[PDB]
Amino acid sequence: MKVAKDLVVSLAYQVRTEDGVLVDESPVSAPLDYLHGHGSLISGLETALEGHEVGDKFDVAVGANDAYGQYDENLVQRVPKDVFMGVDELQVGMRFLAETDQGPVPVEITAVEDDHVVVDGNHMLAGQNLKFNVEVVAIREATEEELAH
Amino acid sequence: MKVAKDLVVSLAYQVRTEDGVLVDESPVSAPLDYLHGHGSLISGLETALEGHEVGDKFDVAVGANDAYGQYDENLVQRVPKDVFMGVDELQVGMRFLAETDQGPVPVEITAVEDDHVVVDGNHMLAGQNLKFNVEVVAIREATEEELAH
Amino acid sequence: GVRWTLWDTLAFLLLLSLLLPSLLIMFIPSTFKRPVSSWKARNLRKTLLMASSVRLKPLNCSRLP
Amino acid sequence: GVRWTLWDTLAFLLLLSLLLPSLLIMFIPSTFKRPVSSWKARNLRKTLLMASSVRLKPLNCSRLP
Amino acid sequence: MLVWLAEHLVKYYSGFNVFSYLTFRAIVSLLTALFISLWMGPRMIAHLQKLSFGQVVRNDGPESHFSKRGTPTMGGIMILTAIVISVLLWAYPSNPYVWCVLVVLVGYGVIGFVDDYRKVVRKDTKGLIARWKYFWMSVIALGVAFALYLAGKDTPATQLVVPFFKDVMPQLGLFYILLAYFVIVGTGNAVNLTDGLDGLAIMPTVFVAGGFALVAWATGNMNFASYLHIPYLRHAGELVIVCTAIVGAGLGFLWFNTYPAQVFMGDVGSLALGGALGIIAVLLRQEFLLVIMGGVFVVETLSVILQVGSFKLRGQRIFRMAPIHHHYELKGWPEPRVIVRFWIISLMLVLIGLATLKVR
Amino acid sequence: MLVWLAEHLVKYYSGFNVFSYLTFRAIVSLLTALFISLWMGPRMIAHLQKLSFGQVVRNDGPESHFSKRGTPTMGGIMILTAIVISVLLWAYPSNPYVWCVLVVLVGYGVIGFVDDYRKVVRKDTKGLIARWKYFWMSVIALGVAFALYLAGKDTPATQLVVPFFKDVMPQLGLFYILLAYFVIVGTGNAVNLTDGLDGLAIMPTVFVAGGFALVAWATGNMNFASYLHIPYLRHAGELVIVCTAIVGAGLGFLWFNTYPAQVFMGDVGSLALGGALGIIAVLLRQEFLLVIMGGVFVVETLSVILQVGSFKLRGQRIFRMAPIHHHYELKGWPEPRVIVRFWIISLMLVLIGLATLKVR
Repeated sequence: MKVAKDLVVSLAYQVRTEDGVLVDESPVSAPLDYLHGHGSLISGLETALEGHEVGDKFDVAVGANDAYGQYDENLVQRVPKDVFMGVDELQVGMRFLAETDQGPVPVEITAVEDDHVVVDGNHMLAGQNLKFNVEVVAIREATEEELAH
Repeated sequence: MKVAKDLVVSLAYQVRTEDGVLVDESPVSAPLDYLHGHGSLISGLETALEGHEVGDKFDVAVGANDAYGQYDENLVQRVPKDVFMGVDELQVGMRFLAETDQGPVPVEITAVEDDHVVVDGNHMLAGQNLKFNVEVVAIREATEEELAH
Repeated sequence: GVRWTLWDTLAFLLLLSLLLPSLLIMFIPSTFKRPVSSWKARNLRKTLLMASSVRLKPLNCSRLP
Repeated sequence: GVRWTLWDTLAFLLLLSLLLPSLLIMFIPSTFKRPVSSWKARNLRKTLLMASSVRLKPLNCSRLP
Repeated sequence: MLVWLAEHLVKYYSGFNVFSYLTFRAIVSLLTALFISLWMGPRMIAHLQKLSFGQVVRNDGPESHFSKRGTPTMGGIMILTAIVISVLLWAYPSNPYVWCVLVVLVGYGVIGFVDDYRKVVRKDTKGLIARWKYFWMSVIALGVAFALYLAGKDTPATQLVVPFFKDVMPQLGLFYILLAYFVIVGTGNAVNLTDGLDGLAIMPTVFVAGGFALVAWATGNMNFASYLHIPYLRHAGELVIVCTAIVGAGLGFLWFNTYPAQVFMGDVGSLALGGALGIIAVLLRQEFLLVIMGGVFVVETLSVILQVGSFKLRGQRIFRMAPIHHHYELKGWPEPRVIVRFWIISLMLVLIGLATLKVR
Repeated sequence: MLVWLAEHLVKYYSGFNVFSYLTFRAIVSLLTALFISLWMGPRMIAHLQKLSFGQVVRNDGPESHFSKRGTPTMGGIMILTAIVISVLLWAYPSNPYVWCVLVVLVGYGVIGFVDDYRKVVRKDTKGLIARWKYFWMSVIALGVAFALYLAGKDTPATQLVVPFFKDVMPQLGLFYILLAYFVIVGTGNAVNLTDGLDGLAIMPTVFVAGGFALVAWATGNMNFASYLHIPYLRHAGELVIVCTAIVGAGLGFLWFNTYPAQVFMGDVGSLALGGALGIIAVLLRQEFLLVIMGGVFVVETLSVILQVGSFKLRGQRIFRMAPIHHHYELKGWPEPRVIVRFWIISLMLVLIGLATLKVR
């Protein structure tokens, strides 16, 4: 059995940046399930994983264009402190969730001011070059609830 | 010396409402200052103070329209609880400032609800006639900062 | 001459009375044209309507690749 | 039957070429029909401004005038 | 119906004669479309809100009023019903042209409804495969085009008009089917593509509808046809009523679809209006006139294809997105500003399109 | 002036003969007015900001991207001078009606200019003193009306039309002056009220100008005048040029005058356009058509009069505010929606008036 559209992929991956610093790793003992044919993940990983048999080990290079996209200066904006809650005092590095009409997007604080703060909404990997070492542990059909989500 | 435009008038006065209830008093030992010919003072009071000499004691009756605008049902209006800032829970009688294109505009709370609150902008004496017993303690030229403010 | 028939006078009077409101605005003091208190009410409306309850909530974690 | 003069086919091609974009959404990939990188950023920019539209602040003042 | 009923009732009462004249019929068609729209609204707004959000949500006083949240996306049903009712009431059933426009409009509205309904009742966007929409769009378009071709060939009814020149005019054979298909489907697509902003697409549709109404009035008379040197399609006379009804329905919808729109047009209304415009521009030998008058739609889709092709071939992006309206949205222009921008552009383009008929 | 130069250059090149045809002149005047307004806009707004406010400014959100702080209120110069230049270039200068319209427009524009200047630099609370403003308005209107009456004494130019009755058409004699006073000054002051909603005054103005262009085109021809049963004024042939120039100027100003306006029209533009519409309705025997077409203007003036009458007699309020559009604003309708709803109403009334004149 091979990867195909509307099939859940149990992924155990090791990803590294071009610099050579680890960001995350999914062990083979607990692969992270993901959908296919939707594009919600990194485009490079989604495209490379296409047509790969179960248990295959491969390495693929992922670029910024292939990633979610380039860095855009419009996603970093200063915004008052009144536009946060859930924190006794707005701290540096906290992450927030803009409930955009399109959908949920992240908003992370880069710096803190007296009555204001500096935040950035861009993804962590945006504008970065990455290398993915991946292994397809198992393959199964996506459920109706998973497809809806 | 008499009251004139661009001059600061230190005001010591005792004011009673239409019903005849004292609102408060301005002692002669600490008169309150106000510009002349700029509209900051009440229209009726500002007109009455025109040309009066220092220490003159007089009583002037100002109608509801002359003192302020008649009670407005448009000014009183609703607003959700979420909009507010700086107050954890709204009680009747609270005062807030809404910053607007036209300029600052005070408001006051008159009723509250579990997830709703009605906001009133009408002054306490907007719809009531006022009688002013005013004495001009002293007169002086307005400063540049006072004129700017 | 001068408009003769009752229809003529009725039509002229109707048109004048329909143009009448736009020319009696001449005698309205500016205070009654736009009361200051109601203008403050409209400013309050603009600010309050601009107010939106959407207010950033904290995030559990960022999205994964 | 078929067109004869050069200007006839020229005009028909000009008409078709102008309507070809209107019908090239036929074969446009879904991944590229609606961009993602900026679109997310765009709605996020609007939502960001909509969150910071206005704030209502308390007051502590005294009697008039 | 009313036209036939009035014709039968003339002898009972002579006042029914007034309903026969074209100008009055067009005027009451516009008024009836507007009345139907303003009568469905806001009652239709609450009924449809319960469907999409499961409850009729309110503005809750001075709460957020300029967001996509809280607004249904089934507004085009009002347009469909208004156009159908006005046409059936104030147009002669006998003419096949009105029936062609009506069937195209109803079919395209149905294809948009089968998409929007699954969009709402299902969380994920792939509820309806685009291929279904796409195929049935093509099928109805081809059927109508083939029927029109067979209705007349070697006759002015199948002669495309060059917009500026008049001597250059071909007689079309089977290629007429391809032209009609292209015009109808492209117009439907572009009107669907233009509904990204609530008030962006409806007003240009109204302007093109008015232009086509005037052209059909010119097209439906031998004297005017020979004055403007445009083919005299006798059945085209009743298309004035359909165009006026479209104008009225568009005005009535934009009464509710203005920023911040109480309801979005959705696929139904956009596709139906685009199909109506395409079939009108096919029945009237005015395809180039649709290109000129409806220049906003053509430019929007041209920008879309240009952006996607630029991404496909090179790394540079000519625009910030595929559509122009968003591109200017980030240039500094807010939504209602750009909506009026496109409205002014469409007014100028439709006036130029009406002018170009006289240079023939 | 270019048409005179077209008569001069036709002898050397037959191509220039195309500049004589009415349709080409109208369309080119519209396009030139739009293009000159577009050219001037970005420079005029920046220059006005320097006059009105600090030399360096830039839009920021939400305090100026979606709000209207720091926006100049003297942008009507654009409309005034665009109309003037387009008319004086593409309209016959030997026709006295064009001169009449231009002089009324210029007088009302200068009155608005001095009022706006008094408000923006001297910051006077009363601005231009009402007595001087109204005295100059009245002298201009009465002199123009007296000149027109002297020109049209015992001549169909002094007759009154009725929307639905043809046989009733009296000769007003001296009452022509009174009617001209009422329509010119009333519409000049009614367009003043309409300015307060970010382009609510540029339309109806544009649609009304288009309707007046059509009426003048019909009025200026013997055949069309006899068919529509209108008094025949030969000089109406150039009034259409001024109407298209007004359409062009209004659309050019709406280029920059949409929510959020880059510049408020102010009195310099509002008074100019109102006086132009009133004068056009005077030279054309179309006062009733102005009343019907300009329903927003008359409705706002009636609303202010009715609100002060309520304040006097009852003490209650019939509408929350004097301008009825502001009353809707208080109800909860946002400005981008009220403005477009009133645009819908204005267009509907324009079509209704055109049909009424069609039937009489």
